[PDB]
Amino acid sequence: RVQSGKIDCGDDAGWAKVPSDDPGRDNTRELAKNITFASPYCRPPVVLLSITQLDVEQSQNLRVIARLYSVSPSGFKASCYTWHNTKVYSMSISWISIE
Amino acid sequence: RVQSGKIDCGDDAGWAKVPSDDPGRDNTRELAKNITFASPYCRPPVVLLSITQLDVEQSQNLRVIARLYSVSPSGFKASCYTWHNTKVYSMSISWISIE
Amino acid sequence: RVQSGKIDCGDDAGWAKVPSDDPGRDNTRELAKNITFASPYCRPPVVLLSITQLDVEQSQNLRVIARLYSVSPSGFKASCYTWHNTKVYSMSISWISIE
Amino acid sequence: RVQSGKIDCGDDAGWAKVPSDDPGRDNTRELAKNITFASPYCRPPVVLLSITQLDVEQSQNLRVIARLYSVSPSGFKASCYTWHNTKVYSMSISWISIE
Amino acid sequence: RVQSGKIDCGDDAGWAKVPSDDPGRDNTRELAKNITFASPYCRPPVVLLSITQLDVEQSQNLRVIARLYSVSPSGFKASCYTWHNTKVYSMSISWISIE
Amino acid sequence: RVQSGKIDCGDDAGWAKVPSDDPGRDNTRELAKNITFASPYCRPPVVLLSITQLDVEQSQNLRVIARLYSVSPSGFKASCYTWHNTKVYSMSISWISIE
Ligand SMILES: CC(=O)N[C@@H]1[C@@H](O)[C@@H](O)[C@@H](CO)O[C@@H]1O
Ligand SMILES: CC(=O)N[C@@H]1[C@@H](O)[C@@H](O)[C@@H](CO)O[C@@H]1O
Ligand SMILES: CC(=O)N[C@@H]1[C@@H](O)[C@@H](O)[C@@H](CO)O[C@@H]1O
Ligand SMILES: CC(=O)N[C@@H]1[C@@H](O)[C@@H](O)[C@@H](CO)O[C@@H]1O
Ligand SMILES: CC(=O)N[C@@H]1[C@@H](O)[C@@H](O)[C@@H](CO)O[C@@H]1O
Ligand SMILES: CC(=O)N[C@@H]1[C@@H](O)[C@@H](O)[C@@H](CO)O[C@@H]1O
Ligand SMILES: *[C@@H]1O[C@H](CO)[C@@H](O)[C@H](O)[C@H]1NC(C)=O
Ligand SMILES: *[C@@H]1O[C@H](CO)[C@@H](O)[C@H](O)[C@H]1NC(C)=O
Ligand SMILES: *[C@@H]1O[C@H](CO)[C@@H](O)[C@H](O)[C@H]1NC(C)=O
Ligand SMILES: *[C@@H]1O[C@H](CO)[C@@H](O)[C@H](O)[C@H]1NC(C)=O
Ligand SMILES: *[C@@H]1O[C@H](CO)[C@@H](O)[C@H](O)[C@H]1NC(C)=O
Ligand SMILES: *[C@@H]1O[C@H](CO)[C@@H](O)[C@H](O)[C@H]1NC(C)=O
Ligand SMILES: [Zn+2]
Ligand SMILES: [Zn+2]
Ligand SMILES: [Zn+2]
Ligand SMILES: [Zn+2]
Ligand SMILES: [Zn+2]
Ligand SMILES: [Zn+2]
Repeated sequence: RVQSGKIDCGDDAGWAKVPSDDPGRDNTRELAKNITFASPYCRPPVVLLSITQLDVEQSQNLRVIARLYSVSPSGFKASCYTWHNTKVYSMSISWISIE
Repeated sequence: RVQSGKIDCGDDAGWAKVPSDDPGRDNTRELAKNITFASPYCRPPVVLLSITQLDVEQSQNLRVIARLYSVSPSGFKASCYTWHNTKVYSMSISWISIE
Repeated sequence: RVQSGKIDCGDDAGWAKVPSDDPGRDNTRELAKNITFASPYCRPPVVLLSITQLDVEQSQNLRVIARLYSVSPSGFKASCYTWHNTKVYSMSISWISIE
Repeated sequence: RVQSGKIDCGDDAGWAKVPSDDPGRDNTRELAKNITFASPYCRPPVVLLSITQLDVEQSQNLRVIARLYSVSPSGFKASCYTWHNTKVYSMSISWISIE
Repeated sequence: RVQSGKIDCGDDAGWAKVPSDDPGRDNTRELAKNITFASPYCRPPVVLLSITQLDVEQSQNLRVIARLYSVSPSGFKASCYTWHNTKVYSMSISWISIE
Repeated sequence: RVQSGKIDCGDDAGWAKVPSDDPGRDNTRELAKNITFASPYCRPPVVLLSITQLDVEQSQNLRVIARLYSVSPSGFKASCYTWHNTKVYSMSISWISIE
């Protein structure tokens, strides 16, 4: 069984600063969301993320990650992530889960 | 059952102007395609879109959406979508459908 | 049955020049990877690729393709691909395979 | 998708005489039932029948068939079947359908 | 997901007398077994029973039922059942469960 | 994936005597068939057998087994089996295989 949805991260003025896990990256920032499946699994499904909306400032490099932090039978944690001097005006992630 | 394919939207000189559904966005433009499954379903499958080709002008912001408008047992409507002064030289969407 | 993973292509200083399959594109370059499933299929699965990390130079156009070259019951060939004067500092592809 | 149920044919005093399709068999008799799935398929499912109740007269040979006549996406035709001088006091068929 | 196994009820000298649920039947007797799946489901699977071994006394009528009492995500209750003056020397039930 | 079919064992005058695997049973006889799937699996499917035709002599006890000897990705070995002084005029086994 298969479910899908979309996460809208919005403008990065709304994202949280987080510690960087890469010493070559600073000003690491993200919008993390815990998603609850509209039907829990008995064991974690496979999840794939896709970036289906981007609005990014041209005067600075494009730096984006769609992160999948963890997955459980009832949902998952994912984030829109950026760093350094990138400005993201909007980013959305589509996802699918397959049992 | 699982199907996949790719939609090539090409250069936005070929896209249609459409009414904007967001008053903060103007010059909204898209390449819409109705895809017919190579095997109809009995009820709509789950569809996920992925942007697997982008060629975008660096002097203006990157603004892209891969839209899924609707899905039926025999196919779906999807578009490459941009707005304002972005120039897209090519954009392609890969898709998968899962019954 | 469903498998997934991620391919990290890294900085394009590490990519290979390849012959261009499009006369309108030069300096065609890619990082190709042959992935071996953590469980072989009896006939090729359906595979979808998603670009889940991009770090690209703003002073030149964004030009990226996530290519799926071929798929077999035991794995597939995919690449991160760019051309002309684009500079990619990092690119990663997430994939899912469904029997 | 998987469905199941049971057909109770009861005492053969209630069965219909039918033409014999085997010249070595006479007094061919059956209880035929058309079953409608509690959820139609798009193409015929695979159906298996199992005889899960028998009450048969010991003074004559045991002669029973559980017949599957035909199967469609929305149901199937099955019968309890006997012949010659057998007496069946009750017979029930359990079935399963798998898409 | 699909599991199967077999229940051997043996000689009815080993079966339990049970109250009859049919006033037309007396001396109702059965061998009931609670089966635990070799892998629990999240919600009850569909189960089908099949009588795959019978050794029955010819001087009395053949009277047998393979009963499915109940089914849960982790197993099911089934019995070999007879009544009146039938003698069963052995009876075995094969089963399959499909999620 | 799901396949089914039927094995017709016919009159036991055609069955082979086999060594008995039970010292309490003599004159052990069977009709063994190796079935080849109309589509090989990559690993053995689950198989269930059902006795869907019986014609047995009333003057001797009913003694029948539907045996599943072994199963492989491309087929299985099954038999109609009887013993002692039982006479089987016809026996047929229906089967289903589920990947
Ligand atoms: C300190 C920091 O975040 N540095 C970043 C580096 O991580 C990389 O993204 C580069 C190319 O875009 O831009 C900056 O140098
Ligand atoms: C009117 C219009 O389309 N305005 C756009 C806005 O929607 C947003 O995309 C922004 C950042 O890229 O660029 C412009 O201001
Ligand atoms: C020769 C070559 O690669 N030319 C490229 C062309 O293929 C297209 O990518 C364009 C817009 O970004 O940029 C350059 O003109
Ligand atoms: C004419 C007729 O039905 N004949 C039947 C034959 O078909 C077979 O069932 C046999 C053994 O039970 O009993 C009778 O001879
Ligand atoms: C009281 C009782 O169990 N009566 C049984 C009846 O239920 C039915 O099985 C019949 C034919 O075999 O044999 C007997 O009459
Ligand atoms: C030696 C032999 O096969 N003996 C059989 C025994 O196995 C059992 O089937 C019994 C009741 O039907 O009938 C005979 O005694
Ligand atoms: C969100 O749920 C995930 C489980 O997938 C857990 O790892 C994470 O820490 C949770 N955080 C919050 C604040 O809900
Ligand atoms: C395309 O098909 C979709 C159904 O998925 C429908 O909603 C849409 O309006 C159709 N448009 C055209 C012109 O085919
Ligand atoms: C990688 O494996 C693929 C099969 O999917 C094959 O087409 C390709 O040429 C192989 N190349 C290398 C050097 O392994
Ligand atoms: C019952 O439905 C079946 C289709 O599976 C058809 O073949 C059969 O003749 C029907 N008969 C009656 C009277 O409904
Ligand atoms: C066996 O388990 C079933 C559940 O499927 C329950 O209904 C039944 O009463 C149990 N009985 C015993 C004694 O275990
Ligand atoms: C039939 O094939 C089975 C494999 O399922 C094997 O065990 C058996 O011995 C074979 N016998 C014959 C003579 O084909
Ligand atoms: Zn800097
Ligand atoms: Zn502007
Ligand atoms: Zn140039
Ligand atoms: Zn006769
Ligand atoms: Zn009596
Ligand atoms: Zn004897």
